[PDB]
Amino acid sequence: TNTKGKRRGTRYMFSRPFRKHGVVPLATYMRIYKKGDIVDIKGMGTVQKGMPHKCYHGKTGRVYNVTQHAVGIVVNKQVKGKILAKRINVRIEHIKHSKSRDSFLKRVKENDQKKKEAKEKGTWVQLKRQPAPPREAHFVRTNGKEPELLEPIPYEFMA
Amino acid sequence: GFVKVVKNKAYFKRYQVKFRRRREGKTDYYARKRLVIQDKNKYNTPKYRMIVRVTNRDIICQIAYARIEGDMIVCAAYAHELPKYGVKVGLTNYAAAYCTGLLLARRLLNRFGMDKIYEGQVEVTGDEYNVESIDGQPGAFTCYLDAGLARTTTGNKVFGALKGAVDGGLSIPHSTKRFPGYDSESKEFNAEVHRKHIMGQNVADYMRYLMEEDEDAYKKQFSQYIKNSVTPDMMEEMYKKAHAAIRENPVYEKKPKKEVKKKRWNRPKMSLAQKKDRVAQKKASFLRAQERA
Amino acid sequence: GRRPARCYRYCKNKPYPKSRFCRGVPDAKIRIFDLGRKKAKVDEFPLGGHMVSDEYEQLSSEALEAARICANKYMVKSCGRDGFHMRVRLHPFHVIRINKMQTGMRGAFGKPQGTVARVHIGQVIMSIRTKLQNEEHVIEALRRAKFKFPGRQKIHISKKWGFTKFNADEFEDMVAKKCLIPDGCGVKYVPSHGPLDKWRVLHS
Amino acid sequence: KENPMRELRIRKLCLNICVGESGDRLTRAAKVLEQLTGQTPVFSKARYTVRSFGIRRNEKIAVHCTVRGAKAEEILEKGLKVREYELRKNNFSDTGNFGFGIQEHIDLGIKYDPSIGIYGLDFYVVLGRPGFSIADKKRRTGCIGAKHRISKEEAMRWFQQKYDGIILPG
Amino acid sequence: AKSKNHTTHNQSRKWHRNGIKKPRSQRYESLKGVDPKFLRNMRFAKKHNKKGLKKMQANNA
RNA sequence: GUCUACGGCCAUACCACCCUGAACGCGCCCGAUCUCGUCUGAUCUCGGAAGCUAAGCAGGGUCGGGCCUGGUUAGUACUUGGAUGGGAGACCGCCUGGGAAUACCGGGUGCUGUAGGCUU
RNA sequence: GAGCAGAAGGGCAAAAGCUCGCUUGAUCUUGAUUUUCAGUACGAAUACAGACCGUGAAAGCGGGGCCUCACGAUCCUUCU
RNA sequence: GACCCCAGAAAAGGUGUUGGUUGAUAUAGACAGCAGGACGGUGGCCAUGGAAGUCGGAAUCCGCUAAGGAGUGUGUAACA
RNA sequence: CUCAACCUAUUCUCAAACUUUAAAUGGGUAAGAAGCCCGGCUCGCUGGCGUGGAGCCGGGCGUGGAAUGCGAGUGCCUAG
RNA sequence: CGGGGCGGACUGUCCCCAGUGCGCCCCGGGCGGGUCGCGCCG
Ligand SMILES: [Mg+2]
Ligand SMILES: [Mg+2]
Ligand SMILES: [Mg+2]
Ligand SMILES: [Mg+2]
Ligand SMILES: [Mg+2]
Ligand SMILES: [Mg+2]
Ligand SMILES: [Mg+2]
Ligand SMILES: [Mg+2]
Repeated sequence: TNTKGKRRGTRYMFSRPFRKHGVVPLATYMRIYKKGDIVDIKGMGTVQKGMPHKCYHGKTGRVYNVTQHAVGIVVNKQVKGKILAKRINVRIEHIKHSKSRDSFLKRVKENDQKKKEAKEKGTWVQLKRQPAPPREAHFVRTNGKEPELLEPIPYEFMA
Repeated sequence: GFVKVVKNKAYFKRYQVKFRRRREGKTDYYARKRLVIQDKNKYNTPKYRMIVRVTNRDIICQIAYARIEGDMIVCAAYAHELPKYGVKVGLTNYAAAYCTGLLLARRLLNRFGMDKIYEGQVEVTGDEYNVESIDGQPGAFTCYLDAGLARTTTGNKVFGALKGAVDGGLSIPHSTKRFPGYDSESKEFNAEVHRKHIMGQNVADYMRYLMEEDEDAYKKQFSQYIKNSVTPDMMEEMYKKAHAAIRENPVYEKKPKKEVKKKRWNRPKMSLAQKKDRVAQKKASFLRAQERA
Repeated sequence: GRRPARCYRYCKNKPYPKSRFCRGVPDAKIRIFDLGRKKAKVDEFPLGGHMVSDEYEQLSSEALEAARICANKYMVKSCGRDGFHMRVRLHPFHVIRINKMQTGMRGAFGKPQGTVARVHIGQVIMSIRTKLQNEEHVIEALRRAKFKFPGRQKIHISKKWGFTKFNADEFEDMVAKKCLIPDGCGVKYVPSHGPLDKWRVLHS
Repeated sequence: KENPMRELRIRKLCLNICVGESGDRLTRAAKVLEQLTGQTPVFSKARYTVRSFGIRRNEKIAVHCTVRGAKAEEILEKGLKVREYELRKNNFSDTGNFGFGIQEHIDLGIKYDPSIGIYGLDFYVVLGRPGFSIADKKRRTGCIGAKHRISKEEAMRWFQQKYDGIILPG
Repeated sequence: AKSKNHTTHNQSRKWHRNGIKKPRSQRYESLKGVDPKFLRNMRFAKKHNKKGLKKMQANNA
C-alpha cells in the first residue's frame, strides 16, 4: 500500500525552517564530538549526504565512533515488541549536542563541590532534588482594600 | 503607476537576508567551509591558514585558526610596517608581498621558538622550496593559503606572500603554476623571472623605461620614488637588506597607547521622548501654517 | 435529477475544493453574491441584519441562490430597488460527489455532482444593510429566506454600522476624528502610525 | 561648488548591428565594425527560434562591440555629426544613458567597398560618474546610491552642455 | 472471498505481555564498526603498554 | 568614540529616501612596462599616488515598510481523561487538566570574538 | 517567482543552475552500517579503511547522476 | 408519557398552558365593546374604451380642523 | 464623458494533496560508583607544541545524588 | 506629582522664539525589601 521509499513522508520533516534556508552556519561544523557524548539527531535537508533515516529524526543517542565528517551513533529503535540499539553513521550537520547531559554534568559538578565544601564547613546540606512540595502556610494582607466582587456577565449574541 | 511593485510588503515579509559578511561581500562561505573546518577525528587540533588580503595601499598577512566564538589570529604582519627596515616606498607590490609574507613567517616562528631550526631559504631564488620537518625537533608549522575573493591567476600577489612565507620557513602546500615565472604555453617554470619579480626588477624596469619614453609620465607615476631617493639601481639591494633585517628582528613592538579625551564624533540615537516631541512639533507647525493660510 | 439535500446535509468528508486534483466540477448555481445598491456609500445604510446558522452543516449552492432570490424579491417589494444592499457571505467551495449506479461498490469513488458551502455554528449566511426605518422589512426578508435552508437559523440585528467591523455608536465620531475614511461601501481605518505625509494629506 | 567626482563621463558606446541571418552578411558587418573601431567584434546568437523572422536558436544573428575611452568619444563625435547634433527627447532613457541609430555607415567616415554592404548600426552611449564601477567590482560590490545616479534630465543637460546639441521635442 | 487486510489491533497488548525490554547495556561495549585506522593504532598502543611498566610502578610507589 | 583584517550568531543586522563624517584606515581614483585576462585595462591581473569623500562605508534621522519582542485577541479557539449529561439528530453544556493564532495597540532597530590602527 | 533529464516532494544563488578548462572516483579491494526486515536476501544508500588516479595554487572534493525510484536467486551458459 | 446502547421520527404550526426577553399605549381617560363624524382643493397628473381614494407609474401636498390616507378593504362597467 | 484592462489601498469567502504562526495528547534521552576528581604510562593514529585523541596503570572521594512501586537476570525445547 | 544651576538635539511661533533627551552634583514627595533594627499591643 504505502511505498517503502527512504524519504516518504519527510516533506516537512526534512524541510528547512521559514527564512532559514541557504548556507549552513559553520559553528555546526566547528562542534567537537567525542566518544560517549549524547547527541540529538535532527536531520537537516540542505545536506543530503550522510542523512539519517526518518525514524531517527527526533531521537537521541550516544556517539561511539568519529570519522572525518560523520559520527557513529548508538540510538535505540523500537521494532514492534522489542527495543534494539541501532548503529548509524550520520554527518555532523544532522546532529547537535544534547543539553540534558550538559545540565546533568553541571549538577554533578555542583553536587561534588558542595559536598566537599559542606564537609569542611561542618553542617549538612540537601543534595537530592525533591518534587514540588505542598505550599506552605502564609498570610494574605488585604491592605485595607476590600476584595473585588466578581459577578458572571449576561449573555449577549456577539455576531 | 502601471506595474506591480515587486518590493511590496510581502516581498520583505518573506525576504531572507544572507550572512552579514556575504552581504558585505567580504567572505566566500563556500570556500571558507572547505578551508577552515577540521576533520572530526582530529578534535581540537587547530587548522591554520594564512590569510592574505591585498588592499589599495596595504598588504595584510595573518595566520588564523577557526573557533566557535570566532577566528583567532596568532600572528599578523602588515606592509605598512615595512618602512621600519629597508623598503620605504612602493608597498602593495609583489616585492612587498614577499617581504610581508617572509616577515609573517619569521614573526610566527620566532614566537614559537623555531628559528635556529627551520631557517627557510635565505638566499632568494625563485625555484620551488618546501621546508621539511627535522627529526628530533618540533615539526614544521603547516598552514593553508586563504586568498579569499582574489582571482588566483599566475602572478597574483597572494602567491608572492606565500612564497615569502615558505621561504621564511612555513610549510604551505603549493605548486609553482601560479608564480610569475610560470609560462602557460610551455608549462615550464622559469624561476628566474620569478626571482626578478621578488626583487622588484619589473618595477625598476618600468622606471628606467619611462626615463627613456616620457619624463613627465615617469615623474607622475613614480612621484614618491623621487622622494625617499629610491632608484632602480638600488632597488634590489634595498629589498635584500629588507629581507636580512626581517630575518634578524621580526618581533613586533606595539606602539604605546595615547592619552585621549573622550570626544564623541558620532551623533547618538534620539530618545523615544525626543522622537515623540518631534512628531508633536511637526503636527503643531502644520496646523499653525494651515491656520495662517 | 438532483439528489435530496438530506443526502449532503452534514459535513462528513474533509473539504474537497475545486482544484487541480478535482477537475470537471459543474459551476455553482449561485454566481451573484451582492445585490441592491452595492455602490451605496457607508453612511447611507447604517442598519445591518444577519442570518446566522445554529447548525454545523452544508448548504447547497442551489439553496443559497433560492434564499438570495427570495430575500431580494421581498426587499425590492418593501424598500424599493435602491433601498438596500444584500451580501451573501457563504461561497460554495466544497464539492459533493455522486457514485452513480463496475458493478456495486467496486471503485466506488464518485464524480463531482455539485457544490455546497460549509457553515459553522454562529456563522453569518446572509447580510442586509439599509436605513434605520427598514428594520422590520429586513427581519421579515431574512425570516422568509430562512425557509430555503435545512437547519435552524437566527435573525440578528448587528451592533456594527452597516457592513463594517466598527460599532454603530462609535462609527460617527471615529469618522469625525478621521480614524475612518469612507471608500465606497466600506471604510478605511487610519491608524496613528506611518509617514506623517499621509497625516498631512488629512487635516488639509 | 560641484564636486569634481560628480562629473559625467562616457562609460561605453556599445555599437550593434543585427543582421537577419548568418553567413557573409554577418561577416561583412563584422568587417564594418572592425574598420570603425579597430577592435574584433563579437557575434550574438538567437535566443529562441522565430518562424516569422526565419531565425533559429543558437544561430549567429548579430554582431556588436563596446568601446571605451577616447576612441568611444571620437566615434560618438562621428555619429553625432551624422545625426547633425539633434537628438529626440525619447532617445534618452530613464536610467541616464541614451542612444540613437544610423542606417548608412559609409558616411560615418569610412570608404565604400563593393564587397561590403551598406549596413546601418546602433550607438548606445552609457553615461557614468567616477565611482560607478563598485557595482561591477568583485569584492565588496555595492550600489551607487541615489544622489550619484544619473537621471534623464541630467543626461540631456550633459548632451547640450558638451556637444551643443538640440533636444527635439518629438 | 475478501478478508481483512491489515491491523495492529491487539499487537501492543501482545508486545507488553513479556515487556518491551531496553537492550541490555553493560561495561565494555564492542569495538565493531569503529574506524579501522584508529582501531589498529589502539591495538598498537595496547601491545606496547607492556613497556614503561617499571616507570609506572616507580611513580605509583 | 571609532575603523581595518579575519570572523560567530545570521534583518534588533534588511529595504527606501535624507543629513553628518575629524584622524588613521577602507575606498573612489591615475596608468598598462612587466605578470595576467578581455570585443572592450569596464571586470580581472599588475605598477602607482595628482585629486576627492560625490559614491561605497560608518553614524544619525523617518507619527517609514519589514524584522524582533510584548499586550490584546483570550482562559477565546482547540484539546487529555469522565458521566445511564442534554438533544430525533446535527451538535452542545458541564467535570478534570492543558491552552493557541490574526486583526488592533506598544517598545526595540545589531550584539560580540581575535589581531592591528586612529582619536591630547 | 528560473533551471537542475523525467512524476511529485524536499534542497540549492560569487549554488546543486549557466559557460568554459582539464579529466575518467561511472576504476581496483576487504570489511561495518542504514533502509524493507524475520532485523534473511536482493536492490538502493551512508560512513570508513587500503590502492591507483582526476582536478584545483591549495584547503579539499570525487569511488556516478542534489536527495527520495529506475530492478533480479539456485542450475546452466559465456567472458575475464 | 414513561430511563445509556435501544429498538421509531422531521421541517413547519397552535389565541392549550407555563415561564422569560424586548418594546409600546394609558386617569392629559388606555384596550375591547356600543355610539357619532371620516371633510374641502379634488372626478389631484399620466395612463383610457371606463377607471372618480381602491387594475396600474410616479409623486404622498394644502386648508378647515377634534380628525380624516389626495386612501385599509368589500363593492360598481364606471359611479354610487 | 462613459465602459474595460492595469496599478494602489481596502473588502466578502476558502484548501486532504496550501501556509507565516501554532497547541493538547504524544515520541526520544538524562536524572552517577561503568560516576567525579587527581597523578602517571603506551601509541605505528594525529601533530608547531609538554599537541589532540584513545587505551592502560595507581590513588582519593558514599549525603547511593527525583517520586512511587516491584525481587531480577538468562538459556533450551515448544503446542495452538 | 517635581524643582536648581552645564553638553547635544528638535520645531514653519525663530529677538536671548518655544519645546525633548543624556552625564555630574544639590533638594522635595510617595511606594516596596532587608535592617544588633528599635518600642508598643495581641
Ligand atoms: Mg550523491
Ligand atoms: Mg574559489
Ligand atoms: Mg466520508
Ligand atoms: Mg464481511
Ligand atoms: Mg486474514
Ligand atoms: Mg515601523
Ligand atoms: Mg475543558
Ligand atoms: Mg579512498
